Amino acid sequence: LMGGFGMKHPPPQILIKNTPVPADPPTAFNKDKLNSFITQYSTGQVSVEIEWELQKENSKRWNPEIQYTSNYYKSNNVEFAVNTEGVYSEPRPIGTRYLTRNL
Amino acid sequence: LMGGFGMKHPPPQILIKNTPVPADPPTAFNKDKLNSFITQYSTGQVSVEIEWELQKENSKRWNPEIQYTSNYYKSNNVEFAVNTEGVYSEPRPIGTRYLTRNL
Amino acid sequence: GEDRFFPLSGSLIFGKQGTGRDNVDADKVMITNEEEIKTTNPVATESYGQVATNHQSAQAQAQTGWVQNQGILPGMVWQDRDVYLQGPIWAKIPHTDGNFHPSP
Repeated sequence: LMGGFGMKHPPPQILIKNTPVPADPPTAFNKDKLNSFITQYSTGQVSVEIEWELQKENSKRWNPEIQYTSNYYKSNNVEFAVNTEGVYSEPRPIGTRYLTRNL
Repeated sequence: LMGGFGMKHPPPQILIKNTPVPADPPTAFNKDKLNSFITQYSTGQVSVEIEWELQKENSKRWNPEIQYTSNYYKSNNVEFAVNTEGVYSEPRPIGTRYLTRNL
Repeated sequence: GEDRFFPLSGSLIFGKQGTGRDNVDADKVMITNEEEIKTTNPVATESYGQVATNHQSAQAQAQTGWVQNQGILPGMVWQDRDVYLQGPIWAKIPHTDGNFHPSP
């Protein structure tokens, strides 16, 4: 209902955890579990590539279509570009529907 | 200077004429050329196909390009479409330059 | 044989070692000498030549004006600016419909 492609078996969840490394155990044995651990974190890179299948426009329309454009008028910033403080901001939501087909 | 593709040997001129059919000659021979002809005209169809070579956009730009669009706002007529009297009219001149490249 | 002068903006100027950023005296900059091309090239500070302004006649004297800039003429011959140790090796010819003699 929100949008997208419903699937019985969507792409699976990737769960990640950094394994616990405990601090020094006491010398005398204790039944209880170890609640003292080393403060720790991890870092890396993810690559996600998707292969998409396209359906090309076959339209026999005469007059020109509507398209999505960046309006030319001058502005303090560039849309879909970084700020002066280094902040990336998307100005407006972009739908998928511009080209037309016959009903 | 106006525009387009200069060529030493452009596509040749196609000249067409409908051959003269003279009216009835006089019986006695006359030296002069015949200035009386049958009013006549011809009709047909022309097919002209051109094969064009394209250079595709390789751009690595991030933000969106400017494109050519039909503005969505409502109007009495459709641009680049026929009138109510059957007249075809092009509203505005359309340049070729929208996509950008680095200088 | 006059080296006293140089073109205002038409010469390369290099700095010496440890040269200041701004308002540097003329002795600390290294001014480059282009005189090797005197043979094929016109002097940078002088007019290319002279052209007639008007038609002469019994009444009118022949009058000639100065050519400050001359773009090209078929039959011209020139040479490119010289290469140094401190100067750039190459450049990028901008991608455009046309360019004439794209030497930097």
